[PDB]
Order: sequence, then structure tokens, then C-alpha cells
Amino acid sequence: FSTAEAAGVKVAAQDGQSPISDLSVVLRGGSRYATVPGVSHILEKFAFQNTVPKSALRFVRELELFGGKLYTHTTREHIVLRTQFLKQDLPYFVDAFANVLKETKFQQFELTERVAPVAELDLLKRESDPAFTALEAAHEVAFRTGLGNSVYAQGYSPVTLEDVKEFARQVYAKQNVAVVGNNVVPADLQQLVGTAFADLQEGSKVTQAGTTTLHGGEARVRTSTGNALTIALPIAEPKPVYHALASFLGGPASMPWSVGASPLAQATVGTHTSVKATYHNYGDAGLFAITIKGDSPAEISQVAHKAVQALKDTGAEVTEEQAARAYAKSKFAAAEAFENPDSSASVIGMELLSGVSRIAPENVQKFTPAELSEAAAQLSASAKPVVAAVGQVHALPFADEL
Amino acid sequence: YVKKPSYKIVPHFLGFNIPTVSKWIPIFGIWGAAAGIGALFLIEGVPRTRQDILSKIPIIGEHWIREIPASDNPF
Repeated sequence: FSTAEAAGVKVAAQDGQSPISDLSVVLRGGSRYATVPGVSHILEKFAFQNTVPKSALRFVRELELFGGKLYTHTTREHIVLRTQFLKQDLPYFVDAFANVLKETKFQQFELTERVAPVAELDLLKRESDPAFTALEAAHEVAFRTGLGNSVYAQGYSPVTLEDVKEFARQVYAKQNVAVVGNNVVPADLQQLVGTAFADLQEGSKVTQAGTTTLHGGEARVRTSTGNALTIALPIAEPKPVYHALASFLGGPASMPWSVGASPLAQATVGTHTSVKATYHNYGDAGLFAITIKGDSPAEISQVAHKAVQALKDTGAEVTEEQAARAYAKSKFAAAEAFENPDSSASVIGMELLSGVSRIAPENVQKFTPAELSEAAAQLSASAKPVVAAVGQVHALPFADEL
Repeated sequence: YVKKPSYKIVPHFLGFNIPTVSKWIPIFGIWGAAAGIGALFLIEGVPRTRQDILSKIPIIGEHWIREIPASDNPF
């Protein structure tokens, strides 16, 4: 991806040999920058509604004539709006993004009838998985605000049209916008962005209200719809070794009808439970999480004990084989993330907006068994463990039990 | 490179357009034949229908040319 600048907008593109292009506008407008809970979700859902030049209806009917597709999502850091189309249709898609950023009519009826109901279905679908809920609850305990804000709009905190219009006034500005083109000729994109996004406000960099603070604790979400448990550890100094540690501890199986050879996968034997270790870098803080879902609260409890033990055992000793396995699993995870257009866009988006130079999968560091064990030791001995239980919470573990 | 999709709006009225209606023109034709045959069949007994239409059909038309002998007719 050749980084350049076109009329004050950061543009990154990589030409390829395929008939299909992906253009993604990445906005510094994710939930950590939210002003009101849920506004970044609502603003994401308000993309490609009625603009002054082109109605939502006209946009969708024309998009079907190009056979293009539209994908949007919100993270803690970004709102990502992606279009996928045939290479030659690039100018239409650039102009469409320009209309959205410059000329969206944020109309109250769209909020009530279109945007908010879709936002609500989005959340209900995500929450059907209790592991999603547990990991969201864990971020809320660990960070409280900023990274602890909810990503998604909820019913209890109603977002108003004035809320969304204010946030959009900040976010939809040259300082918060990056354009990322996969299989787009870089010279052609710079020319088009330079004509289309010229009259966009300059605005100012959106900032997190307040510094990231770390906290420990417990969240207990009573659902009747399945059981999960996250064990998170907030990280004050995000380091790349936690990727290797997450991949080492593992949890999911690497082949069908098997359990897996990872320490966390081996913790599930004899139970209908699954486990996944994850590491989330957010620049200034991070979160190392182990999520366990299952239908039996008794089994989840059982696995949770083994999970904590596994992390302590890692802090003691890792073999050379295991450290190499972690390098392999981690390089692979990095490679597939840079391939998937969803995550790809946000990776370069973070390089363009924030300035965090991307780590190419081929340049993923190999951590010695010493470095891995030291990282695990630093986690087992954390002052601020977070535990989020979801489901039959009376039967799930507590932080002090773990 | 393509800047705009290529299309026009065809004239329409009450949700009908010429491409659609033109597909149904033959069907109206057959329905009209059905209605014609049915109507004619319904009035086949009317003497005027026989005199003016049915008796004039070649070959077949003699089916409707029938005379009561004067000896058998009170009127």
C-alpha cells in the first residue's frame, strides 16, 4: 500500500491483478471517541442514507446496476465503510463516499424508521453469542470510559439526531478520514480523491475525552440465552509478545473433529466447551482475554480453573518447540488479517490516521521461550484481573476464586 | 473508467410500461377470441344470429338453414 496525500486526505492503495476492487473509507470515529454512548454505531448505520445529491433509494438501485456491495462496521477505534465493485467503476464509488461525508441530510425520520431499528437488530444478532457479550462486558469493567464505552447503541441510552449530527460534524472532516483502496491503481485514486474530497471541512483530530485508565473487577450479566466467561487482564504497556502468547495459548482446533494441541484447547477435554485467547492492542492500552463458552456453567467453571493454571504454567516454562509453534501460529494470524478486507482496511487506517507503522506478516518477531514465559508471568501476577460472567451467573466463577 | 451507471427511465402510467404491456397484447387477443366465441355461442339460438352470421359460414353454415314445412306450421 503506497501511502500518499490527496487534497489533505491520506490515501493508501495497492494495485493488483483481479477484476474486483475494494474501496474503504476509514474514519477516526470509533466508540472510544464517542461523545454519547452508541453514537459511533449510529453514525456507521447512517452512512449511505439520503444525501443532498443522491437519495438512499437511488444509491441502492444504482449500486445493483454495478453489482457492487456495501459493508460497514464500527470498532473501538474506527468506523469503516467499504465498497466492493468492478475495477472500472472506481469514480462512481469515490463520488459516493464524497456525497456521504459532505452532504448527508441527517433526517429525523431516517433515524427513527431506518437507522435506529437496523442498529438494534445488529446488536441483538451479536448478543445471541454469549461470548460476544462477555468480551464486551470485560472491556467495560477494564476501561470504564473510552475503550470502555459500548461499541453498539443500546436502548437504555437513546442517541438523538442532535447527538449524531454533532459527532458527524467532528468525524466527517479531512483530519479524521483515510481512504484505502485494495486492487485500485494508486495514481488514479489520488486523482479522484483529490477532486471529490477537496471541499470537505478540514476540521480537527477527534480525541478521547480523558486518558485511558485501567481497572479490575467483575461483571455479571444474567441472560437465559447461553453461558460464557471472559477472564481479561488489562495491559498498561501493549507489547507485540502478547500476540505470540495469545496464539500459543490458542484455544480453537486447527483441524476438524479434534480438540487441538494448544494449552487452552487441552483444558476443554471432557467438556462441550470452547475457549479462545485474544489480545487487543489499542495503542495506549491493551487487553488480554480468555473467553470460554459452553452450555454447562459447571463445565465452564471447570475450564476456567484450568485456563488460569495454563497461564501460570506458561509463566514457569515454555519449550523451544512451543515457542516456534507460537511464531508460526502468530505469523499466520497476521497474514490472514492483512488479507481479509475488513481487518486490512483498519490496519492501514491505523497507520494513516494514527501513525502506527504496520508490521508486515513477514516481519513478525520471533519470541524466545524466555520472552514468552516472562509475558505470561506478568499476566498471572496482574493487580487488576477482570472477570465477566454471562448466563447463569450464580453458577459461574468469581475473580477471587480464580 | 465509468463515472455513472448507464440507464434511462421508460415512460410509464399507473405502473404500466410498454415493454410489459406488449407482452400481454397477444393474451388480450386470445381472451377476446374466448369472449367472442362465448358470446356467439350464447346467442346461437337467436334467429338473427343464425340468419346474419352463422348461416353464412362456408360448409358448416347449412346447419342453421332449416325450414318448417308449411303443412306443419300453424302460424
